[PDB]
Amino acid sequence: WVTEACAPQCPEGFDQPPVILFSMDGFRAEYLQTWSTLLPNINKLKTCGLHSKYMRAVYPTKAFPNHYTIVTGLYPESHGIIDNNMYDVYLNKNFSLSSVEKSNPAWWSGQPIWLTAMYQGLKAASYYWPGSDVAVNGSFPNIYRNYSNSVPYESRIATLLQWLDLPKAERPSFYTIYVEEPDSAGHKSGPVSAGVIKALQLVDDAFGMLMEGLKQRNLHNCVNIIVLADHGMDQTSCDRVEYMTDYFPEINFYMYQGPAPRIRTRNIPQDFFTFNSEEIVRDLSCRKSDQHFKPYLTPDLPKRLHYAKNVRIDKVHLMVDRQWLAYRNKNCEGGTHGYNNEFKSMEAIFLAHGPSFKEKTVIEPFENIEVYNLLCDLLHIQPAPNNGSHGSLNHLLKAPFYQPSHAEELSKSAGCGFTTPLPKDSLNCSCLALQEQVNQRLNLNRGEVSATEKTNLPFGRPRVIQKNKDHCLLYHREYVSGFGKAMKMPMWSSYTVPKPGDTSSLPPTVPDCLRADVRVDPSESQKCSFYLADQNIDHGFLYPPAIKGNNESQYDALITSNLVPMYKEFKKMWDYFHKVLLIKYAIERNGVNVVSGPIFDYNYDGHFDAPDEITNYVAGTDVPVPTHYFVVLTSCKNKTHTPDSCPGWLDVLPFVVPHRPTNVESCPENKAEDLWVEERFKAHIARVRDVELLTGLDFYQEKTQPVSEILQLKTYLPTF
Ligand SMILES: Nc1ncnc2c1ncn2[C@@H]1O[C@H](COP(=O)(O)OP(=O)(O)OP(=O)(O)OP(=O)(O)OC[C@H]2O[C@@H](n3cnc4c(N)ncnc43)[C@H](O)[C@@H]2O)[C@@H](O)[C@H]1O
Ligand SMILES: *[C@@H]1O[C@H](CO)[C@@H](O[C@@H]2O[C@H](CO)[C@@H](O)[C@H](O)[C@H]2NC(C)=O)[C@H](O)[C@H]1NC(C)=O
Ligand SMILES: *[C@@H]1O[C@H](CO)[C@@H](O[C@@H]2O[C@H](CO)[C@@H](O)[C@H](O)[C@H]2NC(C)=O)[C@H](O)[C@H]1NC(C)=O
Ligand SMILES: *[C@@H]1O[C@H](CO)[C@@H](O[C@@H]2O[C@H](CO)[C@@H](O)[C@H](O)[C@H]2NC(C)=O)[C@H](O)[C@H]1NC(C)=O
Ligand SMILES: *[C@@H]1O[C@H](CO)[C@@H](O)[C@H](O)[C@H]1NC(C)=O
Ligand SMILES: *[C@@H]1O[C@H](CO)[C@@H](O)[C@H](O)[C@H]1NC(C)=O
Ligand SMILES: [Ca+2]
Ligand SMILES: [Zn+2]
Ligand SMILES: [Zn+2]
Repeated sequence: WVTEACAPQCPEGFDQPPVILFSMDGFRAEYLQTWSTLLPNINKLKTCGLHSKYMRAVYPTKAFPNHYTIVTGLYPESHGIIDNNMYDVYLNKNFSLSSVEKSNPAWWSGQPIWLTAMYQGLKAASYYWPGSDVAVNGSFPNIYRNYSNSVPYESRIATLLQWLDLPKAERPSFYTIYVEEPDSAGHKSGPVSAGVIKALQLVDDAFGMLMEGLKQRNLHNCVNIIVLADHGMDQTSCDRVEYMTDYFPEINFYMYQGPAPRIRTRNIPQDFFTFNSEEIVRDLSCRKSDQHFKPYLTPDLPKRLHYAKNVRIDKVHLMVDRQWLAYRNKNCEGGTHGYNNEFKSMEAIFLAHGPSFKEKTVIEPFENIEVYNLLCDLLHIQPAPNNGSHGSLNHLLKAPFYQPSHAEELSKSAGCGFTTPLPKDSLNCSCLALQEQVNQRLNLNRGEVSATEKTNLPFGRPRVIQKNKDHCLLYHREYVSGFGKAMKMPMWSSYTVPKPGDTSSLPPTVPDCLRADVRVDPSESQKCSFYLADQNIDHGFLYPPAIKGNNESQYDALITSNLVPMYKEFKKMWDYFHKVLLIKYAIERNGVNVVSGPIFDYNYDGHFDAPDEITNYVAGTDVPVPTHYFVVLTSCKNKTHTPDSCPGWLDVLPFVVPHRPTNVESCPENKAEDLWVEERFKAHIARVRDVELLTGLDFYQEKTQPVSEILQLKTYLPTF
């Protein structure tokens, strides 16, 4: 097989192609990029089959949360396996590999692919995989193996080939195989060592034995095989360890040490909830100038991680920097994983071979949450509810099983039509600069509406995937917004900033000028007096008035309908972004389409809040306070075209920045805004899908491109 050239070549009795999910623990993406030519079997798989540049793992980049994510399509917060070592307050039990609690089904939520196949007629076998030797939902796979780490790779392969030799009625359709290397070698001497080369060659021989075994049964061009990894590997040092003794006089708390630390009380279950979590994060925030960790309360963590909605996830969390560790007191010489999933070293491998997959294809990076839906498509079965966007992985398949469709709008735009240029209620807003006939600019004719629809909405208006959401669209010459009547603020604001000429002299925002929007009813509008009573929250502009047109154009944005509740400290970041950063991004991208708006996620479940879920409002008013603010930047991949006139692929840069009363996360004491604002926005980069879930809005529905291709853009995570 290894010396043979590149190839629906299924033998007698094989109607549907069998699926084999192969896991090579700790096989980082860099290992394939650098050492593929030293591994002849994996190199042939890389040459002949399909492979991604890398596969993104889930946070924390550990074995058990990641392996169970691959088979469920769920984030650790949903499937329950948040770590290998965890504690549940309600169960009052400790989960560990050395305990009998590993086999307890109470810890394992969701529906793994073996159960999904079993519940839909198909049979499933497993030769090691976390959860496979556990009775998840009261059921084990048809054939399984109780974990034993030292069983030779040849024996694991031989048993799998023996399972494929079984008669059609007994023979499983889905298979899982797991190997401990090159992870074990990665821990011992780091990712750049002779030990990892020996381990990479060992796993190549294992894969080679499987391919040669399949060739002997004439299944080498029949079986749909996926070769992947749970996470990557990075080098550690004992000179690169942060100690909690340097921040606390005495440690009275329990700490899950390493690259992804969690802090809780020692007195469990009695003090689990009463434990001052907010005190520990405050006691660790901005303590040292060159601090190699950042403390966080789980809802404050970047939204793209989706690591908060689970009782097993302790409120105190530490984000450790690259190649660093965080320990309780004074191993570390070698290598480890568990760090941020965006880190290059934490990136895993993904290779695919078989009749259903495209030949000699290099695909762009994707996330492990998407693998579950693909496994269902290969097995011709219906997936259980998961976090993967069904259809985003169709570009990997020759003939896609599932055809995705646009999300249907549950609420249509109504009202807010122009009637009279004079407002019925001033709403305690004042603009002494006027005299008021600038209100006629808001009265756009059919041609004027069509003109702003083409420029500011090139991919169409974001659809409202919310039932009974009373809203209206507001048209202006420089921007278009979707105003939410119940919350008295816009859900979204779309505008295409053209390529700027000179950075030297840019016009500022017109001060002390604010008026009522004549189109919006006073009862559904915000008042300027609402912000006088509140001392921590001030009014902010969603669309920046001075970004487009002249001084006359600014008046179209100096209205109550463009107002959003903002913390004085957050307003500093927001204003710096729209004044400096956004213009810089517009130069590089040859114009940029901006879609901004508020996010409400008080229960931190990653979904848009229901009115009853909002716990904070503007002092003595029903105007809700947003938890986060989204900024989705869309430009053309080909920089020769502007976002409003682009026929090809799009380039996206979404942000989900937390709306916090302090900027303690940035540690900005005596630091100018050019040193921390960009760093803070970049730290909160998310996918378009993340924004969609948090808002209940669906983007790019009017973009002339297949749904499967738009889903690739919606699941894309920009990396710098
Ligand atoms: N279904 C299943 N049921 C049960 N078990 C299953 C299983 N599937 C897989 N496993 C087991 O899972 C492991 C593979 O997972 P891993 O990829 O190693 O990661 P993990 O399980 O998420 O964390 P773990 O607790 O094991 O790592 P730790 O840092 O504490 O450290 C591990 C080792 O690395 C060393 N190490 C860690 N960090 C180091 C560093 N910075 N420098 C040097 N050595 C380091 C430690 O000394 C130690 O020897 C294997 O042990 C395997 O047998
Ligand atoms: C990830 O997918 C899961 C499953 O579809 C979502 O979790 C469900 O959420 C609903 C509503 O909150 C609950 O009633 C279910 O009990 C949850 N199921 C499980 C298995 O947890 C989850 O919200 C999705 N996450 C994101 C961020 O979209
Ligand atoms: C994995 O190990 C468990 C525990 O040793 C085995 O489960 C036992 O199986 C027998 C026969 O079905 C039952 O009578 C016992 O009650 C089970 N004990 C427990 C604690 O579950 C299981 O069969 C082993 N599986 C394999 C494939 O070896
Ligand atoms: C889970 O493991 C932790 C840590 O080993 C145990 O925590 C101890 O709990 C008692 C109170 O029950 C405290 O007085 C100790 O100080 C804790 N030890 C540490 C090291 O923090 C906990 O008891 C275990 N729970 C179960 C059910 O096994
Ligand atoms: C658990 O199994 C039952 C059938 O016994 C099924 O109805 C249910 O949907 C399963 N739940 C999960 C999460 O797999
Ligand atoms: C950009 O589009 C033009 C046609 O308008 C084409 O000639 C050019 O090759 C494209 N650039 C890239 C990088 O594909
Ligand atoms: Ca929510
Ligand atoms: Zn691992
Ligand atoms: Zn490991």
